[PDB]
Amino acid sequence: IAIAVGAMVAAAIVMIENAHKRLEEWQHQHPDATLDNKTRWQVITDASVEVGPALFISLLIITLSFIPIFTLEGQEGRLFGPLAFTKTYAMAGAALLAIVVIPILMGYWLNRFLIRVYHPLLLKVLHWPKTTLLVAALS
Amino acid sequence: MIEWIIRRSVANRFLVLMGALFLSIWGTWTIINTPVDALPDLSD
Amino acid sequence: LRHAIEAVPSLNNPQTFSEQKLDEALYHGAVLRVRPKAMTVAVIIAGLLPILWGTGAGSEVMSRIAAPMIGGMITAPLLSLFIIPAAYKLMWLHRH
Repeated sequence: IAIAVGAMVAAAIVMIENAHKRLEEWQHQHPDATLDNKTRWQVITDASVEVGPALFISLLIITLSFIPIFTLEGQEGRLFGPLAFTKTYAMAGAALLAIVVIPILMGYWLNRFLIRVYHPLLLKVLHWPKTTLLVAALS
Repeated sequence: MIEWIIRRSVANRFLVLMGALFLSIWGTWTIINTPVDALPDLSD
Repeated sequence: LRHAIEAVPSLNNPQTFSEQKLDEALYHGAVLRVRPKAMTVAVIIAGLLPILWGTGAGSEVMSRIAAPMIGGMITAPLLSLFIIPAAYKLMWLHRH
């Protein structure tokens, strides 16, 4: 449950985020001082349109790409067995919560200077991209 | 299938809310009364 | 990087070729990720970090089962920002 904590929250935010920029376009395409409880209802439940499947299945990946560990026999299995169990239940919790409670609780309730350092090297990667699949292979 | 499942829950909201509330109070009782030990039993 | 080549800048590509238009659909699937991304790698490493400090009863085993994750979560993100894109721009050109 200690290692799970870093993913239960990663489940929520990636949904909250695509909803922060979804509520930054219906604000640039429409007025600004006119919005109802249904006008706010539609915008957040339209961020769950895209990322929806993306995460519940990616935390379905986190929970299943771990199953093989249960095949640990004897002493070591009795040890990390219980760890795998709790890590999994706690994920199935946050995952099956980000589809019943998370979208709702977020509806009932300096990024510049990292974007500046990334994309100079991003476009640089688009130079001969086949050369960066070569440096990677060297890593 | 996930999207439809998001929509149905959003519809439920406020019956769902109280379920996650009663779970939170129930998930607080069990924890308090949970046995304890250094490690899981590993002996054969 | 898929729904970026499935929006309206993805009406230009399927019909005809335009590298400086799929590079614009890639530059946005790049500044739209930097926000959800940098925080995913944040909450993952930040919440995974405390256990890496192995002092106390039982710490030993946890710091060992965490270091690989914490370490693997530095090169997994950092590197993937350059491998996945510059390889989807290379695979979108084969079927084309």
